[PDB]
Amino acid sequence: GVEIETISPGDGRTFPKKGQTCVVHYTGMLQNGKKFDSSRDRNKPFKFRIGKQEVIKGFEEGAAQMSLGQRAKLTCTPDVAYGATGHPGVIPPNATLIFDVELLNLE
Amino acid sequence: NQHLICDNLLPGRDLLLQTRLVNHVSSMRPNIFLGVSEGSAQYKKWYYELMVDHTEPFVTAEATHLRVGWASTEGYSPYPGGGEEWGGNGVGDDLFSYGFDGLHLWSGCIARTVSSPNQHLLRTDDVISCCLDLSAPSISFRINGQPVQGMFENFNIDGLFFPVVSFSAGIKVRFLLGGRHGEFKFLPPPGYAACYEAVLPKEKLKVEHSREYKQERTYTRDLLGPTVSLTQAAFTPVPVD
Amino acid sequence: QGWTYGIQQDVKNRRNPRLVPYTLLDDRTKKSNKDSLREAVRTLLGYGYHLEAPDQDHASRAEVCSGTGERFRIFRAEKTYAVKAGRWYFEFEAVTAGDMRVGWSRPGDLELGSDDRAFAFDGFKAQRWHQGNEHYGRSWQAGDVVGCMVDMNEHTMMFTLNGEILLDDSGSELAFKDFDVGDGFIPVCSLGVAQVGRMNFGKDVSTLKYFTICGLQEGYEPFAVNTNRDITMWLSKRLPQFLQVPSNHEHIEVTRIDVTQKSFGSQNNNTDIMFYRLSMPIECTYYYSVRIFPGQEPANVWVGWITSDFHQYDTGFDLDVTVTLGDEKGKVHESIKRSNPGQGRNNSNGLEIGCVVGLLTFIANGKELSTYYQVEPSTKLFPAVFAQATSPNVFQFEGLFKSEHKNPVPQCPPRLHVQFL
Repeated sequence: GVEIETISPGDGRTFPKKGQTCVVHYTGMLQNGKKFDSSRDRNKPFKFRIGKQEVIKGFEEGAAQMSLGQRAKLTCTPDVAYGATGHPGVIPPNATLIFDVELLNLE
Repeated sequence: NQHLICDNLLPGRDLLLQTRLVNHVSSMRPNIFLGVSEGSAQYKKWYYELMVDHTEPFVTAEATHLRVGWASTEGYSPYPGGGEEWGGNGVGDDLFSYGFDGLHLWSGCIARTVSSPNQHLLRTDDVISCCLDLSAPSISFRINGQPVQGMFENFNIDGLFFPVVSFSAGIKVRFLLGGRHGEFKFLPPPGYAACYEAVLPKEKLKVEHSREYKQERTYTRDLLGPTVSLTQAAFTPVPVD
Repeated sequence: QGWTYGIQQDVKNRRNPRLVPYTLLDDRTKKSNKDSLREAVRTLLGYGYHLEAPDQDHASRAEVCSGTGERFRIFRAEKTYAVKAGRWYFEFEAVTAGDMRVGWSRPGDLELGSDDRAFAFDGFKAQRWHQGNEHYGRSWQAGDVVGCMVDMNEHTMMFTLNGEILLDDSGSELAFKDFDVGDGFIPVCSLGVAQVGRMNFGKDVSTLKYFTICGLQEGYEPFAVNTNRDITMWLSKRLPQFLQVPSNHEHIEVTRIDVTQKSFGSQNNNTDIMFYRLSMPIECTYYYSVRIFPGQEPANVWVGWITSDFHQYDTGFDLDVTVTLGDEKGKVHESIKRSNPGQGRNNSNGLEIGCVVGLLTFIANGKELSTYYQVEPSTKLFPAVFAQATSPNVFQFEGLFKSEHKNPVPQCPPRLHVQFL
C-alpha cells in the first residue's frame, strides 16, 4: 500500500477531510532515481479533493495518512498506480512509484 | 495515417529518449589529508563536526545537495561534470561510496536506510559529527549526538580515502575542527580525536575545494597547472626511521 | 608502545607535537641536543674522522634522478574558435617554468611536437617542437609573455617574447613555416605537473601586456578581439572513457562473421594495458564465449564482471558496497547484497562463457571456479576485459547471452541488422 515515510513533518495531525484541496507540491519519482513528474519545476502546486478519483488512490490514501506541512516520501504500488497497463509513452508496465509529497494547505 | 502512425510510434518508448538537467554542486575538504599509512600510524580515529544554518530552496529547486559520508577516490575524482549516475559532482557519487544527508546513505543511487531515530535532513542548526572506522568498516557519524547505527561495510578503504564535504548552492555551513573554530558541542567520544591534531606548521589549515582546476577568474584565464595533491610522489607523510 | 598514542583509551594525557619526527618539527626541539652532538663530532674530527658525503659528484653515487610524465594537461581553445586566415596573436604569460610548451596546436597524452598535428616550443630548453627536436630562441621564466602568433596566409609563425623577437640558430624570425593550413590551428598550452600558465587570448588589449610593441602595428590580431563572450578552453582528460571506434591501433581490427566470430590481434609487444567496450547491446545454459588468445597465462589475466567506474590503466590489479542494517543497537543485519572471476582462464582451454537467466555464471571454459556474486539491480554492461600478454594474437572477441540487454525474449540466432560494431 502507501507505505508513507515522513521527512520534515509539521503539526502532524491536520489530516485532510472530504472535499479538501490537498495543495500538494510534490515531485514525482520512479525507482532507480528516474524522474517522471514534478510540480516544483512547474511552480504549480497540485490540487485535489478527496474521494472524487482524479488521482490514483496512492495520493488519496497517502494524503489521508498525512498532515499539513508534512514533507513525506510516498511509495505507491502497481495495484493503485497505472499497473500492468501503464500511462503510455512515459510509464512502462508493472511500476512502483515514489512521490516527494508535501501538503501545504486545505481549502 | 499520420495520427495512426503517430500513436503507433509513440508507445514503443525504447525509442523515446530521456534527459534530466541537474544542479551544479561543489565538494570541499579541509587542508588535512588522511595519509594514514600502516606501519607508523599516527591516528586511526578522527572526529569533526559540521554546523549548519540554511539548506532551503531560496529561488531554486528543492533538489539540493549536502553530504559528508566519505567517498572512494579510487573510483571518484574532483571534476565539475560527468558520470552515468545522474551527475551531482559531489560526495557519494561513485557506487563504491555512501553519503550521509540526514536519513539515508545513497551508494550510487542505491538507497540504504541508516538506522537513527528522528530521521531528518541536514536542516537548520543540526550538527553532523564524523567518526572514522577502517579495519572493520562501520563508519560512525552522528546528527546532534544520536545513535546513527547501521553504518556502512564494504566501502572500499583498500588503503585510504579523503576527508570530504559536499554542498549545493543556497548553503551556509561551518566546519568544527578545533581551537576557536571547533566549538565542539558534542565532543570526540571515547577513542576519537577532534580532527585538528594535524594542524601542520608553515600555514593555518583551511578549506581546499577538492583541488579545483580554475576558480572564477576575472583578470585573465589562468591555466592553473596540473597538481595532483600536496605531493606528486604519493599520498603519505614522512615518519623517518 | 603508544606513549599517549593508544588510540582507543588514552590512559595518560600530554601528547606532544614531537610524536611526528623532527621533519615536522624544526631545530627548536633540537637546540639542546644538537649542540652537544656537534661538540662530540667536532672532537671526532679531532680524532681524524675522514668522511666525505655520498650525494656529491666527487664520490659519484647519485643515480636516483629521473623525470615524471603524468597529467600533461594540454590546454586548448575550441575547435569552433579555430583560425584559418589572417594574422593572429595571443600572449601566454608564465607563473613558473618547466615541462611547459605553448604555440598553436592542430585538431588531430602525446605532447606538442610528438606528431604532425601541432607547432610549439619550450622555455625549459629553447627548442622548436614539430615532429622532433630543433633549437630555437631562448629560455624563459616566471613573468614572460611568450607572445604566440601566426600569419595564416604565408605561414609566419613567430613568438614575440615581451617584444623580444625570438630567433633560431640561423637568426631568422620564423620558427615554423610552410605549413599546410588544412583544418586550422588553435592556441595550445602544454603543462606537465607543477607547471603553471596564464593565457590572454584577446579578451582585453589592456590585459595584453606587450601587444602594441609587436602585435598592433604588425597587423596581428588578438585571438578574441571580436568575441563578446567568455572564450572556452579545455584539456586532455585523465579518466579514460568511450567515444571512438579506433581502427588505427598498433595492430587491432574489427570484423564479424558466424557460433559468432571476429578478427583481432596485434604483434607489437603489448606489455601495457589495453581497452575494449562493445558498441551495440545485442539481443534477439546461455553459452556464449568472449575468447581472447593469450590463454594459459602468457600473462596472467584478471577476469572480473565489473561495472563502468575505473580511474586507472595500470598493473594495480586485485584492488576493486554492502548494506548493514542497524536497529538502534549497531549490530548489523540484512547483509546479503555485498560487493556491489579468477585469474586463471582462456585460449589454451578456449573461452570466457557468459550465462544468464539474476543468474550469471561467468567462468572460463566451463570449469566451476565458484562464482560468488549474482548481484544485479541494474548493469548495462559491455565486455571490457583488460590485461597483458606476451603479445601472441593479443586479443579476440566472439537463447544465448544476447538475451539480457533489450526487450525481446531470449532467442539464439541474432538476425541481420545494419549496425554491428
